[PDB]
Amino acid sequence: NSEEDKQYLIFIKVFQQAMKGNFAKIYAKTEEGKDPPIKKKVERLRAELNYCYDELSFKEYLSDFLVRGGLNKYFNEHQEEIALLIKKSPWQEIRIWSLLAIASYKPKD
Amino acid sequence: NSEEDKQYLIFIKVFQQAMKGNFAKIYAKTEEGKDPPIKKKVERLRAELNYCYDELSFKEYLSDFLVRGGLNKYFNEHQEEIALLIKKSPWQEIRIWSLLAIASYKPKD
Amino acid sequence: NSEEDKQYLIFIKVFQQAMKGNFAKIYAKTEEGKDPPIKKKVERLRAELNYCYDELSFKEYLSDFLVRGGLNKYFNEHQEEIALLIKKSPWQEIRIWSLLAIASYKPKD
Amino acid sequence: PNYYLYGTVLTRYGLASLNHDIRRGNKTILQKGYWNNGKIHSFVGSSAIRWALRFYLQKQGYLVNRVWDEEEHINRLTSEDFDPEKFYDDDIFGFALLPNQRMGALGMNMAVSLTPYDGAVKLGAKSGREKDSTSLHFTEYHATRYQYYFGIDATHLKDFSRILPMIDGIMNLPKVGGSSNIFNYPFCPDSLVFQWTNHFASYISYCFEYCDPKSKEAKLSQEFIDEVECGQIDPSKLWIGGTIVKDLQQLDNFESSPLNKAHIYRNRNEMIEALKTVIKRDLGL
Amino acid sequence: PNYYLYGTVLTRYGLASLNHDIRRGNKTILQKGYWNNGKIHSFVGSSAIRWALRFYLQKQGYLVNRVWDEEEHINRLTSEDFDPEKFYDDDIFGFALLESTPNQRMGALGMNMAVSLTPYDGAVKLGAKSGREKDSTSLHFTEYHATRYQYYFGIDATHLKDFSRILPMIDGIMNLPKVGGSSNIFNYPFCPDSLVFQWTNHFASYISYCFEYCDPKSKEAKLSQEFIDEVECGQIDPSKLWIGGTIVKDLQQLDNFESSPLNKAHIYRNRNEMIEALKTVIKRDLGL
Amino acid sequence: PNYYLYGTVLTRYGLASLNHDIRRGNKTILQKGYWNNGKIHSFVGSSAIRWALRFYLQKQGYLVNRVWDEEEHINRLTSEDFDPEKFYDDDIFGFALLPNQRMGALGMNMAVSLTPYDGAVKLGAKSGREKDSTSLHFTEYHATRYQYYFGIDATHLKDFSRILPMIDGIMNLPKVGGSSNIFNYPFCPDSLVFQWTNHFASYISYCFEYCDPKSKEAKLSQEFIDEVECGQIDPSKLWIGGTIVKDLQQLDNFESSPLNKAHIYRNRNEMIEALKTVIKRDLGL
Repeated sequence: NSEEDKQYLIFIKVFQQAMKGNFAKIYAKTEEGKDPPIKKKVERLRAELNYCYDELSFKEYLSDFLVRGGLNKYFNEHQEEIALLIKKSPWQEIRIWSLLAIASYKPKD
Repeated sequence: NSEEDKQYLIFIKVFQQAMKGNFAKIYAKTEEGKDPPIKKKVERLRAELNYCYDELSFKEYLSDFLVRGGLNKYFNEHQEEIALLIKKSPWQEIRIWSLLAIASYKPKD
Repeated sequence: NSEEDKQYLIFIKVFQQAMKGNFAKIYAKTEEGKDPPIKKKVERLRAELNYCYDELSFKEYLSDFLVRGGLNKYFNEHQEEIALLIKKSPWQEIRIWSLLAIASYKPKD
Repeated sequence: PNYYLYGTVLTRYGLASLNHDIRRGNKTILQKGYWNNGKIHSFVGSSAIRWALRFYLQKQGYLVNRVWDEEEHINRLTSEDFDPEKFYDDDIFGFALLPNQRMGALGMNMAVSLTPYDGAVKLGAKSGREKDSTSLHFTEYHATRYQYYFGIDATHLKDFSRILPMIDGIMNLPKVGGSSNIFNYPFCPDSLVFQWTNHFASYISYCFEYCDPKSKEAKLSQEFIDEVECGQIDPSKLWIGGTIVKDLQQLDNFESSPLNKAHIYRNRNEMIEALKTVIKRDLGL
Repeated sequence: PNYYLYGTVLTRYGLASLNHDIRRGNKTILQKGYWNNGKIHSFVGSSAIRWALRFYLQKQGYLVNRVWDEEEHINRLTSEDFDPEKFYDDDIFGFALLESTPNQRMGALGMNMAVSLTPYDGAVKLGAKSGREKDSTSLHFTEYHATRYQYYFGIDATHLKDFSRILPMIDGIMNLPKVGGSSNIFNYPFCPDSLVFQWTNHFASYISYCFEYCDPKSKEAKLSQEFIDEVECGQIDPSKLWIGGTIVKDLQQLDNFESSPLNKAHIYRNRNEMIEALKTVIKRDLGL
Repeated sequence: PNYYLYGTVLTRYGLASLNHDIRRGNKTILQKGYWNNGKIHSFVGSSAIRWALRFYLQKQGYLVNRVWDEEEHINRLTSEDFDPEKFYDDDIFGFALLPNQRMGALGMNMAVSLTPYDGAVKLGAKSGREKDSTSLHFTEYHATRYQYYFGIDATHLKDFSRILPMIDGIMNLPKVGGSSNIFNYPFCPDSLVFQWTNHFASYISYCFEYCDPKSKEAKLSQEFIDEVECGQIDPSKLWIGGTIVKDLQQLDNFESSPLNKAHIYRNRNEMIEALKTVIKRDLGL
């Protein structure tokens, strides 16, 4: 319930879909007998997320990550809501939401 | 409400329309039974957006992008304020908005 | 058990699994010596949790720690409930629950 | 006649790490709490400023019961029986035996940071190799201006002339207790609002406020300005000095505002001299 | 009397990756935080400058309790009991022997963190271990910053056990060795290029950070208008003000400079002449 | 006595694509960033220059630990345990294993383009047909002269005589960067400003500047000339040579200027010989 909570939950879904897309891209990148990353790419994503000073940089990285994720439906249905949520709100809060999505993305894969 | 977000939203919409026109132009470019890439087009757009190095770069780039977008109705009703928003505001913020528009573009087609 | 009690227990289990992951990471990084310290890790975690002074800093640290934990199967099974509980509840109560989870932790034999 | 000197001073901008709270594990916790807008603001205890004033008195004659050794880092009492009639320290800051106990001629409030504290953590390591438990540590700092409010009861002084050294020390405050080695923060004021009145009603407490999160412009106020306009805080009893004068004089309709006829000096020393002349005239010094 | 030497020194323009933060991932980040106008500036810790001063004191002879090995990267103490009377470093920087003459000393030098004059926007440098083989320690990133640095210090000269030790400290501030950082790939000389020193006998300074930028992405540096207003209004006695460096040219190019009270300060374009005059005044005042 | 060799090196004019940013997509992004007067300048990393110096040391037969294969394009270590006494590269550039560490006697800063980077992208198609990933491509190039600043702590060398090969390598620097097949950019100096002094203070870092934002002409910055004329930078310790010598000598009042007393040689080889003679005299070689 509550509009803010629904927006937060479906933004978590958006971020989880984006990480699914990025992880699929990494899976496609690797070849041969080398073991494709699963956990260390998550650690890389964590390191890149914490590497974020001020706002401009974090929003740039978040937008780049979302685009690199590729196709996603939760952002498809909700354009205005997530656009306003990302444009507004402190960047630290959005980083907290992104980390919370990271910690709970894995049930998908 | 607080019409800055109105300008942000119709900027997103005009960006989505312009990119759709560009994907249509690329569809016109390709020929014969090769499948016209769609995800690769988005990847190419993201890479070109990240190629810029402030001010002149990405400003003439995004102006040319909107121009090649074709007949954009919302742009026609929103020439002046979109141009003013382009001239003002930091360029990295414009890049963030463009990347968000890319991430939220799909459900048109 | 009420739904609030269920979510509280799931959060305790989530935090315990995150501590399991962090301590396993420390064990792997500090295999040298007679044995990597365990009490020192708990003291470090307690000091870092008590360092937090406001909601934003504490929730940032909590999300960072939870992601550093790893898979966190209890968070896999409960995206929305645990995410809403973390976002909504006052940070002092979440710190109390986290410290209770720390106290009620069993290192793997 | 009872005379009181209330004042709120504003320090210069710089990185301050002076009132570490308790230390939490690896971190020296800068003392902070909620303030104004529900944001976390760093604090400097008033006891630190009182210690700085005590040190100022000790360093320049001014017989004091408590003597800071500055070498053994201990306090020595010249006379175990406190005598406010002879020592500046006992007269002004009071005492308590646990007698007479005084009451204290100077009352001070905790210094409040003009800006919220975001994270401001600084890393610290000890050279290289043979690393031990003390090798890694963190220190909290803060890049803002500090603001505190004080009030001195001139009549309560055993010797009335002792108020002048307090003004001089407040304007020439020594190192206020803190990490001076790593974060050297001068506590001398760059903006002052002094009120030399004869009743126990002050409306200048914590007048300075700018918020504007991370900045240093430090506008005076809107509530204090409105208080001046409304009719109370008569400008004849108001003394404003410092860098705030430049912003005050650039305001619109300033020449017609009642704030104009207040004792406003850009130079702090000139305003201090005029205020001390007024105080000496009023107290019969 | 109680004489204090305050000063704000501005470094030279150059790529600087001097002080870093927690290792994080593959990217070494600078020590940065909000400084002015809500913009993020890069910082250099004052402990780095204190270490550089200690190294200068060690290199130019002198007696220092802490001796940097410079070969094993280890610190050795000549005497386990700190003696500020004999050793320069103990007298100047103090000591604190907590493990369990006084065991603690406050030192005569008080420094503040060096703040980049220019906001830190981007400036991440790609680094590769090269070769054809790749591994975990192959692709790394290092943050740099093309800016001038500016720090504030204050000396309680009377607190020194030997009053003559202030002169080597000024010499070290002038000829400062490398400040801890990646000098292999980012060699940043920390020698001053503009000085604002004040040799007064009262605690107030008002010269904490007198340098401010223009055109925030440029190397040009000017004296802050607040400092100039402080000088002109009557505060900051010009006879106690020592200004030297490349800021001298900009100061002299100002209009109405001759009529300004700033003209009465000790202004030397050559830093060596200004330092010599200041040291002459210091020796006269301290009875050296 | 602690002797240090500071120097700023200006390269020749040409089309350069030496250091690239992260490579993905169509464009090979030139390593660029902000510089003086707030314009984008192309950069060349100091690690590449250090690699070129080490490669020069290898090609001249000097004993080094790391050896470039030139066939497998990998780095081979002759000895797993670094020994600065025996190997030139370990002595000069240091090492880190993770004594297992050494700071190295050479400290070098990143190379900065004299001229701002405006445009000049190159077309990278590969023959005809089969338009695969090796098809239409873009490469960024810059037509400018790069400038870098280095500093050598001569006393830090295990063998004092090793400074001379370092100077020779700086003179005859091998291939720097990667795009040598299509952008052959010699990195040998054409203008030099060296300082052989016994002070940690250096005032010659990035002393060159352009006269026209789009021209190949180079000129010593007015700040450097003012520094020499004021009294700083002892001319007896200053070594200036290269094509900047002609421009320096065409300056008015050059004879009366203190810059005339500096060691100014139009021929770079003569400057290097004289400086090496001075260095050998001072270091007792």
